[PDB]
Amino acid sequence: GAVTVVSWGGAYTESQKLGYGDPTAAKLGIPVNWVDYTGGLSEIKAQKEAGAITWDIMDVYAKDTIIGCDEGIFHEFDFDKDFLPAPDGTPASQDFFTSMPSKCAVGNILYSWNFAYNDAKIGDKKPKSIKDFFNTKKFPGKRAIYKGAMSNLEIALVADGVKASGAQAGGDLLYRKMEGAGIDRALAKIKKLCTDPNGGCVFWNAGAQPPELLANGEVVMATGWNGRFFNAQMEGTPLVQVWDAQILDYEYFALVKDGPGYADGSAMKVLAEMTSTEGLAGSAKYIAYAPWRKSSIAIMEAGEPWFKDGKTNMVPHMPTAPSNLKSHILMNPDYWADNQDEINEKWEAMKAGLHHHHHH
Ligand code: PRO
Repeated sequence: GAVTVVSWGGAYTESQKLGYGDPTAAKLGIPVNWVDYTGGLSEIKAQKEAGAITWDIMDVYAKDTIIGCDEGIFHEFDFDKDFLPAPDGTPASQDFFTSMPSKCAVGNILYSWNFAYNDAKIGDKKPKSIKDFFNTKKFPGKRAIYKGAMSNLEIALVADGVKASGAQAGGDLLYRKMEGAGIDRALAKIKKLCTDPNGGCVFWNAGAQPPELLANGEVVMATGWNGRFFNAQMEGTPLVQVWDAQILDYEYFALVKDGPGYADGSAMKVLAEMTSTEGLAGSAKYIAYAPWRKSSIAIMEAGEPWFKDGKTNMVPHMPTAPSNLKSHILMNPDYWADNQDEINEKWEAMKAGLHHHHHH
């Protein structure tokens, strides 16, 4: 019977299907099919409440591993029994480079939220910083920003000169600066950008939209996920990524309880093989997302140039390359799992105010 994996489409799903989905299906004799979504838990909640679950494995935001575990949607793993050791025998829990954020999480890749511009359209002045993203005088034009508050509030505060620490024990220091007053400042900063006649905002929802909007000249700068910009660059689109105040984030799979392949063990078998050392390394032959396992990272580095063409080195494009980390923010999934409802109410009220004050 087939196992249904849910992911984000475009270049990301392609990297997964080619890197580890199709190889897993061929090795196990369990078909592995892919469904596109745009994140969150609303679809799976609807399926679960209807008693009509068709999804088996979901590629999810870090915060949704926590929420989906707490809501009883996802299966709590027994990590070293369920996931494969590294080839040298290292247990999975010691090969994955840090701890899981929830008992329902297993890592796949690391990715960055950053921004890009179209070097052929932007003009002679070139954006170089997150402050430039917000600078409508030096860089007039529309911006594309993510539809949700998550990531936007962080970059807004850093653009306001509030300091992030990057990764360290306890998470990024930025989040202690995101209580009520900090959230209000961040909302005001986004509102300012989106209401400026020399700015304005398109809210993106799907990962392919930022590179497409830049390729077509619809915005001058767009936030997005670095792998989506990387894919467009490798297709010949003259985008340039800016890594100042990039947000380093961690992605996971979760196993859906009571999905079609749950009781018979088929979904778990697929998941264990997809998240193997070889599987996670294989995905990085296609997209600039870093494998979660130390063993997979070592394979990629030893195998450079690791890109599918046997020519392009992948390490300099990774979210975790030292050059790309110089001013990064580390995403905090507990913050968003805990606070997204309260914050989203204010965020959506801000967005509704943009329209009610907009004159055609
Ligand atoms: O779709 C993408 O490119 C990013 C990577 C993790 C999931 N979202």
